[PDB]
Amino acid sequence: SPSAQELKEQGNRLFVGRKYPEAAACYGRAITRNPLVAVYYTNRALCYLKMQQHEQALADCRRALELDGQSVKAHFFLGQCQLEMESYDEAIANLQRAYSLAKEQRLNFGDDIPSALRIAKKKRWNSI
Amino acid sequence: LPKTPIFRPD
Repeated sequence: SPSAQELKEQGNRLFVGRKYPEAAACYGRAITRNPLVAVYYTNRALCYLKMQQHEQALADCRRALELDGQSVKAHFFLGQCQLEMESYDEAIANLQRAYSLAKEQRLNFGDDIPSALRIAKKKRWNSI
Repeated sequence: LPKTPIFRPD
């Protein structure tokens, strides 16, 4: 009975409530209904990030990027994953890619991406 | 264009 859009919307409301494993499951139901929508994977990847499930977030970012090569959030969440796994060069490049795509796409996330790039470059440096 | 937090689902 529930549409994939419906299920995604439910996931988003769970995400607002900080119920991440639940939210991730709803996105999983969204995928079950339509597995060709990158947002579903991008949305679940963020859930996994919040759950410190980095391997799973990576896999989702990859699935999203196969469906949408222009995905800002897939590149950003990938970068944040790799950062938390001490893969700085790749992380910085992916955050930088996100910055570029968001400019190209007229998306406003305030100072979130530059802030993240600073965090990444600083952490990388703090490890020399 | 409204500023929005990036660590949010779409």
